[PDB]
Amino acid sequence: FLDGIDKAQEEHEKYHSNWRAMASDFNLPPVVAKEIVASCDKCQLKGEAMHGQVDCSPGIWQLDCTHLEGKVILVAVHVASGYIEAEVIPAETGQETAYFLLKLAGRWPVKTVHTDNGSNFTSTTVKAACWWAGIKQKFSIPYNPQSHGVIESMNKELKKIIGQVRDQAEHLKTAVQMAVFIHNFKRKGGIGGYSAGERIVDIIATDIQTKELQKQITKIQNFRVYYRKGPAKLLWKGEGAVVIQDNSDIKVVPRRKAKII
Amino acid sequence: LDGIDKAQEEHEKYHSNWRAMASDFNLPPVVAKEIVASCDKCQSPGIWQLDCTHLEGKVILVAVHVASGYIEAEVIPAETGQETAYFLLKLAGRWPVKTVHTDNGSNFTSTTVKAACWWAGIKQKFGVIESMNKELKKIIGQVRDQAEHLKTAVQMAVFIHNFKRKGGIGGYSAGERIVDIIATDIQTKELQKQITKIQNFRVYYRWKGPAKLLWKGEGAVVIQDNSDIKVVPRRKAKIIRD
Amino acid sequence: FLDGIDKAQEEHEKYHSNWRAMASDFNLPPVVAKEIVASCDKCQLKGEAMHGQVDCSPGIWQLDCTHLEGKVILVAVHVASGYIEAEVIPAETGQETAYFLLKLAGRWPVKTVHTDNGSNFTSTTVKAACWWAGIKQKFSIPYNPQSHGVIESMNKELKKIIGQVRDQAEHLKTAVQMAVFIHNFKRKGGIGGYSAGERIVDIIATDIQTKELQKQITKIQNFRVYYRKGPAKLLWKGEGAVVIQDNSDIKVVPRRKAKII
Amino acid sequence: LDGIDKAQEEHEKYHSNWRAMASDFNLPPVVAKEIVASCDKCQSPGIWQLDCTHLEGKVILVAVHVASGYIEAEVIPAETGQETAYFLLKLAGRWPVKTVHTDNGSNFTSTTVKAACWWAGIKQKFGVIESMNKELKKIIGQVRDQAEHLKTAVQMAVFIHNFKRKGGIGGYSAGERIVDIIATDIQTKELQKQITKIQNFRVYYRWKGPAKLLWKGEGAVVIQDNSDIKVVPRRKAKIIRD
Amino acid sequence: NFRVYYRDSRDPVWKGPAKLLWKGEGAVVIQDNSDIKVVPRRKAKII
Amino acid sequence: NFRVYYRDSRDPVWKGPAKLLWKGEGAVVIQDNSDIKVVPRRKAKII
Amino acid sequence: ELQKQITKIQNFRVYYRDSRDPVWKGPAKLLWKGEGAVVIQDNSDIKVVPRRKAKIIRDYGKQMAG
Amino acid sequence: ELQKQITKIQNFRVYYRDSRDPVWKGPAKLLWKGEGAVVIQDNSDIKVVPRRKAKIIRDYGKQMAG
DNA sequence: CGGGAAAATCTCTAGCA
DNA sequence: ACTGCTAGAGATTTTCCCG
DNA sequence: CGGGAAAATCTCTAGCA
DNA sequence: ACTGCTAGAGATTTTCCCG
Ligand SMILES: C[C@@H]1CCO[C@H]2Cn3cc(C(=O)NCc4ccc(F)cc4F)c(=O)c(O)c3C(=O)N12
Ligand SMILES: C[C@@H]1CCO[C@H]2Cn3cc(C(=O)NCc4ccc(F)cc4F)c(=O)c(O)c3C(=O)N12
Ligand SMILES: [Mg+2]
Ligand SMILES: [Mg+2]
Ligand SMILES: [Mg+2]
Ligand SMILES: [Mg+2]
Ligand SMILES: [Zn+2]
Ligand SMILES: [Zn+2]
Repeated sequence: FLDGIDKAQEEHEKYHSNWRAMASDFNLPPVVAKEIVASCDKCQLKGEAMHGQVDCSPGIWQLDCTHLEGKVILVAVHVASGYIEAEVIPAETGQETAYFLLKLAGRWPVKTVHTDNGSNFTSTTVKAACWWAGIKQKFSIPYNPQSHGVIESMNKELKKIIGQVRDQAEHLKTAVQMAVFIHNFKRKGGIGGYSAGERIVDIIATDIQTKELQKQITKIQNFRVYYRKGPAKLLWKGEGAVVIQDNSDIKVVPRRKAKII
Repeated sequence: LDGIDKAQEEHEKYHSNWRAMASDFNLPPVVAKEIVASCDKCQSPGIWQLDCTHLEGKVILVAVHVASGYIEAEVIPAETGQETAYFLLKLAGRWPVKTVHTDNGSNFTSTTVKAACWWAGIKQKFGVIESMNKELKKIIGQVRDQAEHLKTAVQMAVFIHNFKRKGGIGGYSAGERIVDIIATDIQTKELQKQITKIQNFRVYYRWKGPAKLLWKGEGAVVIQDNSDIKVVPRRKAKIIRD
Repeated sequence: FLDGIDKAQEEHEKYHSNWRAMASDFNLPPVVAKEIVASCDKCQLKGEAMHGQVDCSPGIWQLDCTHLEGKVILVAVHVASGYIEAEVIPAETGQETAYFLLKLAGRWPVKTVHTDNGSNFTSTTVKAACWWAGIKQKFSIPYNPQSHGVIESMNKELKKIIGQVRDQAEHLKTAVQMAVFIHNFKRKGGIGGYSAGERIVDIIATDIQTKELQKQITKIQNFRVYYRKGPAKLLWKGEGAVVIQDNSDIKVVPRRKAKII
Repeated sequence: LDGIDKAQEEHEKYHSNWRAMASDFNLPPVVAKEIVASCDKCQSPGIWQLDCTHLEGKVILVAVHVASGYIEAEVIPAETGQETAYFLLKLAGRWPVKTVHTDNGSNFTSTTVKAACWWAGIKQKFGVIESMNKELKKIIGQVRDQAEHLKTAVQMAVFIHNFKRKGGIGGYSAGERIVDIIATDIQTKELQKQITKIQNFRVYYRWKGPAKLLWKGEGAVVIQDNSDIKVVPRRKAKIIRD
Repeated sequence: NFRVYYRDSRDPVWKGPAKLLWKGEGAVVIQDNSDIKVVPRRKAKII
Repeated sequence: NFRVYYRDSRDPVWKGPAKLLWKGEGAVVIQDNSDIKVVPRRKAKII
Repeated sequence: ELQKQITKIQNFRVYYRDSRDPVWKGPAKLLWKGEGAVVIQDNSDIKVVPRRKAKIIRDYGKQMAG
Repeated sequence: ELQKQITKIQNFRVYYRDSRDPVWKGPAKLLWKGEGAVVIQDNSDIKVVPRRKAKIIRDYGKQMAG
């Protein structure tokens, strides 16, 4: 193909013909033609067609601002549960946000907050508040809202509920509180058929309780395991398989070729 | 299924509530509830207390969840009905709130507070609150130097009280305690909904008289007839809605 | 449920609780609770999760404008083939568009044009031109670009190619012509592994040729069919099935219970 | 497969091209092409003509596709190289254009036109065009009253010429004709690409000498050995790339 | 009969109930206070 | 090694080739003329 | 005569979509062509398709290939 | 003693996702819980899941129901 | 074992701006 | 070294319930 | 009939603004 | 009475090719 290749590259300079047009018009194997494309900096224009997944741990909260009738609403969602929390604030500042965040930290276990890079969120007073409450801060990749898609979506749902009830209240601060009520207690769905309020209760209580139980289990159940290696620590056994933890690495091995000591 | 008699004996001996009879003897909670409800001898999550305290000439509204000791507090600018109403609606959106106990002050009796309670479905009923205002003030005094404004100090105190202080039997914080209590309440109302859902049926087994339904498992049908709980196969009985 | 219903409706007035929350909290059958929602005008907020499909007939062209370095590019695509046609125009007017459209009508069979409602497209001079060329005009539902998604997508692809070749030319009009070249002849894919240029040739030639052949077939093959009815006209037979056309309705019946006369 | 001998006889008798031998006797077009290329006795889509005409003091550039009679024409403001170049690049993007025949005027020989031809891969080579300018002028005269500006009249004439005028053998318009011709050219170059792709292999059958490959079907392998086309089963032969 | 609720013309506010006149694939014709509208089925709900 | 091409920060212009430093799920750390960037995998291409 | 024309008809490939499915259904045989509908055979299954939903080609590559 | 605690562990349901699939995988049994990983049993298939990808509940409705 | 109806699950969409 | 998501509408499959 | 490699097909995404 | 689409990246399944 030493002839077809030289021609295809020359034509690809002018035209940037994709790999099929070059395979067709120069009798080239697909891999060779595709190689011509892969080596053109001017033809690297499309990102891979996937989505990432956000952290759903019981301690992570996603925060954002949103805007309605010329007012700033600060919103937060426990990602695991869908449970929200919003207040109208006078201004999009680190002072309002640090105060909102201190309140939230005192009402629920807040381990990590994830936000976009709005200046209220990167301010120094929010840093000082998160430091004081023991909150780890995560900022998304700039201009990638998908990173905190949960809270962006919750902005959608909170504004829709506010629309449903705007007229029962006079001031937006009241409609906003009504809407948080409605979301957290009058809307069931998701994993347990729960309302978000019930679901966050279950998540946090389960977290506490499983922690306690597994603690007691590790206190009593104490063995060493050998498979294929070293003295791996036993985590779980049964049903013809043994789950071990060897050098901070959890692997599921069958009961065969595994002896518990 | 086979442990219903063991559970009946355990209840006759020790008067154990349904939770234990269903955790130990592996029974559907409706059945253990029926056993504990068939003996005559064997016979809070939503109640909050609100009060307005004063510090450094500013006004703090304080909500205590009585069962737990868990506080929601803040500085409000003025001791008015509008502000109490807004605080209450916030709390109701955040926690299941059924009853509020206040002290007949001007704000807690306002029309606006009563409107908020009617909207949120809260019942207004006009000792723990005094001692708890005291505790909160002690913590505010401990952390006052750590901020410039009283409102931030208040929120820090609330954080400290709810999560950084452990006492009582199991050395739990108020936040852990309230989460436990509310989870227990959710289990309780799931159970009551289950009881309500199935209390409308009537069963006929082997055909005998009409028996009350308790459970419709995958391999049996647990009923109750003449204050006796009998397990019959599904194919051998017929359940109808009355 | 006469009690639960009355309560659920009252609560749904305040809260607009969804059907699951009402089934849960009032012991209601799903259909009853859902009925409460379906009857609330304030809870009709979401459209059905589907997409329509555009007309792909060999005669339909989709037209649009687009904008690049402060200049107006008029674009057209034969929907069936993907084959495009673009010119920089001095202004977004019905005069430019009627002239562009007359040219396109004289180069290809243009039976129908589909556009958004930009004023250049609804102008009276474009109407007069389409009338003179025998072009039927279709306008999408206003502010629904999806209706002419093909041409909107082609705006995307034309601008990307222009970016790839902008520097080989000096004026945008030239880069635009280069980009139309590239799209129509140096990019293969789609149904026949074709370039759009080859594909439109095949579509239009096939259309002509199948028309001629089926015409001759209907001229020779002349029969009447009875099935189950009236004297239905035969279209195709074979493989134990007969395709008939009864009262402008084409139905495929098996060979059994069907006699050809 | 079985009709290769019938096709060979048909070609020896009538010298029929490969299209007929492959449409009538059901052969892969490579095989019919080999048959029509194995007999010594039996031995345009891209060419356009450009010219600049004049009407009412304005300038019209005219492209005729020679094989078809199909016109692309417009009013250009000035008879320059830049404008010719832009018209040519437009045509090249719209139709497969390989060769342009012009009349050595100032514009058709400009550097800018030559740059456009080099970019588009067109070959410049310096009777139909005169008669066709005439026809186009007649139609422009017929439709002049139907518009205000000459450019619109020109485009109407082009529409009329390409699609509203039918003549010749089958009474086709120029647009139908050009679409046919270009489709035929596409078939031809698909076939040439196929021939090129398979002309690099060598076959060994039953092992006999190296034979030239013609087709690799699903149930056979058609080869050519000693100017003879033999059909062998796939399992009985071995194809290698040389 | 059918009640139609719809969003139309860039207005993020759902309206209705409108009478359904015609249902295609992808769009509906509805009537809303003597005002016949054409709405994409993505942007309507028929009840 | 790997060449990374990417779009970042609201700029619709693809840049690169950058050196890949780290690949997670959903994002990459790349280096581009001594400038370490973090890019969503939706917005990058690794070669 | 007639059989040749019919076998020509059946040489054209049909790409089509069903009323709700956005994927284009792979190449099917053309049996009959109307002003509003093309009759196809797709995997031993004769179907009727509105014309606005069908792309009818020859597939020149496949044809020349055989 | 130990068996009661282990059977309590196995009463909690796990909702989880795999590294690339956006659908939440239906309720699985909890076998073991770590700081970084929960060990599950989903349809007779023991799997390890990063903690950031798992929602662990009790399903109070199901529990009370039995 | 068989249908019908009901419940559950799957598929897909806008808006978050 | 980090990352789309939610909830509703409607379609499709599983489940259950009296024979 | 069996793997490996190659081709084909399927899944999913941004941008059209 | 009208209506999302395209093309590229990467994963997954089908096909083919020498044993
Ligand atoms: C100046 C701060 C910091 C830097 O950037 C700006 C601009 N911005 C833009 C969007 C936005 O485009 N949402 C639409 C969206 C698109 C896709 C998706 F997956 C989720 C989505 F919400 C936001 O939501 C948002 O909060 C902000 C903001 O705060 N800022
Ligand atoms: C004044 C004229 C007439 C009336 O409306 C405006 C505004 N408009 C807006 C878009 C636009 O929003 N494209 C984004 C997009 C979104 C979804 C999808 F499926 C396809 C898409 F292209 C156009 O493309 C467009 O041509 C126009 C236009 O011409 N006008
Ligand atoms: Mg933001
Ligand atoms: Mg936001
Ligand atoms: Mg437009
Ligand atoms: Mg547009
Ligand atoms: Zn390139
Ligand atoms: Zn409602």
